[PDB]
Amino acid sequence: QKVNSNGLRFGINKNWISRWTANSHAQTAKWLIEDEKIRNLFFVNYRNAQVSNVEIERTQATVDVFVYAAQPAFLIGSENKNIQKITKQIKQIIGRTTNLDLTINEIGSPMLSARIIARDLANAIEARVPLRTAMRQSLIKVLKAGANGIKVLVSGRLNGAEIARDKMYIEGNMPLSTLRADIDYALEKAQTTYGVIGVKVWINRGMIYTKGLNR
Amino acid sequence: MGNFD
Amino acid sequence: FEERIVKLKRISKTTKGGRNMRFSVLVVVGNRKGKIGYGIAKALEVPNAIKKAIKAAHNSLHTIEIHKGSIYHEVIGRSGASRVLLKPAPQGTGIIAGGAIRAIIELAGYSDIYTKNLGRNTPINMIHATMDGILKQLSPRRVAILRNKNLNE
Amino acid sequence: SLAKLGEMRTHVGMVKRYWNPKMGFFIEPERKHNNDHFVLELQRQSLQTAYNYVKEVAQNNGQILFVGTKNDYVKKLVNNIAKRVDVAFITQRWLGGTLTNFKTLSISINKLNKLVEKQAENAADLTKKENLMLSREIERLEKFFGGVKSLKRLPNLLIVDDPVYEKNAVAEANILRIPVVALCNTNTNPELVDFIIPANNHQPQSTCLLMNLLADAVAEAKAMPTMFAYKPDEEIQIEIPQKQEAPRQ
RNA sequence: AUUGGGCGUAAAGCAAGCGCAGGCGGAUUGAAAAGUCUGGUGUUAAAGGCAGCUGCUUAACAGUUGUAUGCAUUGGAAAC
RNA sequence: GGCGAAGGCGAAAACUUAGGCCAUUACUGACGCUUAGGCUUGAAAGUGUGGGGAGCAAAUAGGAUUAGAUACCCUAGUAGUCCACACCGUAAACGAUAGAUACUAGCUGUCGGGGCGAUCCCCUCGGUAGUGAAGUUAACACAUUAAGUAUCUCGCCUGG
RNA sequence: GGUGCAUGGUUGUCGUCAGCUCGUGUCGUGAGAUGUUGGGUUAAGUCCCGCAACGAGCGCAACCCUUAUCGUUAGUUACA
Repeated sequence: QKVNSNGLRFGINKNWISRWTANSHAQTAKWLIEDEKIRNLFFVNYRNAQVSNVEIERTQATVDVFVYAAQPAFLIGSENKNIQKITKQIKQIIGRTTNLDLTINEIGSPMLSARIIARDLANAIEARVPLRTAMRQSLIKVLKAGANGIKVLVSGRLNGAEIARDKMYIEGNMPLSTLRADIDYALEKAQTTYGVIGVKVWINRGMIYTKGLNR
Repeated sequence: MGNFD
Repeated sequence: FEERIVKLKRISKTTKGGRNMRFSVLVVVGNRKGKIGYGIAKALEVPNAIKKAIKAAHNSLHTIEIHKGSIYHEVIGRSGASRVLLKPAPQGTGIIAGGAIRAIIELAGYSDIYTKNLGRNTPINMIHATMDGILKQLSPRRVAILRNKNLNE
Repeated sequence: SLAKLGEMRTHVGMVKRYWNPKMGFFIEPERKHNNDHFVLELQRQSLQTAYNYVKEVAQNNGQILFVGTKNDYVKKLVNNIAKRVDVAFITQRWLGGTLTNFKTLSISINKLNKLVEKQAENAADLTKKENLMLSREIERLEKFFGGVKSLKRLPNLLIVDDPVYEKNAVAEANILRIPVVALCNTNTNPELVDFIIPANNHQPQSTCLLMNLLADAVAEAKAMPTMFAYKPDEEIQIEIPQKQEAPRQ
């Protein structure tokens, strides 16, 4: 029932994920419903790239999609065979008159981003791996990377019915109540063979003192 | 205990 | 040091709107040459409870002797209205006992022994009676020293 | 040669009929005083054993510990012993878990030292209120952990003025295999404490006498001059408010 | 529950008392010796049980030899 | 607080009578414990006969309350509650702990007897309470008056 | 179209109520208790003294926005 921890600090401690504008409510809706398609395509079609997030930047028929993925080569492909393919789906989903000029950059220490860790949890759980040991291995590997406390909780069919058997894990300082906290949040739908498994990860990534405003 | 060590 | 468990129990205490199902476990660990210790500990999940019990057990061990691979004189294990009988079996017969009794004796690296439960059978009282019987046992050398007939008589 | 019987003018006597019966082996048959008098020869051999063990421990290169909790005089007394011999101690309440567990207290003493060096290096660069509050928990940590800070492992040995009042401390010591020596009054339980010293702890003069001789018995092994130990005379007599009325209400 | 159970609150101390019969019962000396212990003798059918062996192609099985137990009587002992 | 084996016993007096406690060189000389069966006692209520009957008060009537009230409250009100002679033999008749014997830390009391001796205190032999060690106990708790260490005997128990 | 009595996600109430727990340790054969209890202090498990407990986490607190005063940078399409 509590508020999404991302939204409360979003816009005052975290820069927006898609900065653009157009003619007043004429086709701004079109641009939003279009670039969310690019975002979903990145997070869905290529699991193997572990894309942390995508930045969309439009101004009057130009677009630049900055991406931050742990493994850039899979998006690049072999001898650049996959980059041209992915950019042509981006084009055919955006049109033809607009330049694209995509860029892919590896993200330093990706394992401190809740998105890729939640994706790994989804992959492990969907693969019938025992959930407890997968949680422990992922939690230890994340914590060892030098971050602050973590919060991972999972609902859904934990290998059977009577779903009200949900496991939660909390391992240190992660203060929702503090706005100046620099907290990360993600969510994935581990589509198991028995239904839907929602995995949620909270990452505490150090104090964000003297930030002033968004980065 | 006899002694310490 | 085989640290074989004996019985996990889904114990629970009641709070307003819900039950704190916090299952525990009892474990027996033994070097198989004289070191014996048991650990009971309560925790929310199996592996952490197992680790707590193993730490509690291995923290507090104690020694015991070997008389031809077995006890040498009669004893009754009196502990909390739960008696267990130990008899010095002949060498060849081998271990014969229940769950907890076999766990304790085999983890002690023993051999042939005659056993029979009396009264209750809850595992913790079984363990307590067996340890009390096995440790209240006096060594023949010890009684010989406190006697004037120490010369094999 | 060592603490003749002449010093014993009032160091025997405790509240009447409040004595554990099993320890009567140290006490002669009762007189009309009903304040349990002692045998000073056994007292002397007990002190001799205590001395030759504490000297051995000190030359064994170990860490000993001091315990004091009674209202003022024993606390200031152990403070004087600590400022006279470089060795840990306790003044405030025994923490109830000081020795049986030490990781959860070693981390706290390490935090104490970290904050101490933080103040030692900071030139008040933090906020004035921040410096105030930091000094505030510094004061609290000095109050509670002032004594036990110059040690790494659990002490090889410890003393206590009164095992009865330090039932927690003596019990925790007995849980572990480390020995203990006590100033056992007539109400103590002899089988618990390892080494027994039947001295009267109610009279402050007796207390200061005994702990000063113990302190010099360890300081002579610490190469320091033994002011009250092996001193012939004219040094043992310490100032004292009127010391009488062994019975208490 | 003789080996081998309990009777405060879980089943179980009668409401209490006087008490026949019976059960148990201080110390010391002698005798007898019922019990008690041990010695001899007689006896306690075969099969079956145990063990070995023999013979069945081997166990299933058939057979051989040895093996307890109790009682009566007789010589002693004399702690209880 | 005291006495009685138990039920019980408290305004005063007389007669008869019980058992009890401490020291007993006295006497006798094992004459003791337990006790099936037998016998005696045994709170209240109840029964029979004659009295007695102030108050109280089953049952009963009435007034209230309630949805109803054959109850809780109130006003009456009978047996009975009391005494004399016979009977009933039950009770949470409890310390929910059968009797007897000896031993086993301690402390605080209290009452009876003896001595020292104004009480106050000292101790001795006993009863009666509280606290509390080991020990026991499933735990609660008991602990020199045991539910401990044992013995003798009786009675008793074998899921609801 | 059905199954919120298979669900994820989302939301309501207790309730912005001060409460909920964990690590080590101790006590108890055991569920469990001790921290969280005792005193003052607050809206608060807010703080601090006592304490066989020592610490730690979620929450509460503060970090955000917003109105209330003053100073500054700026001057229009205000104001003048």
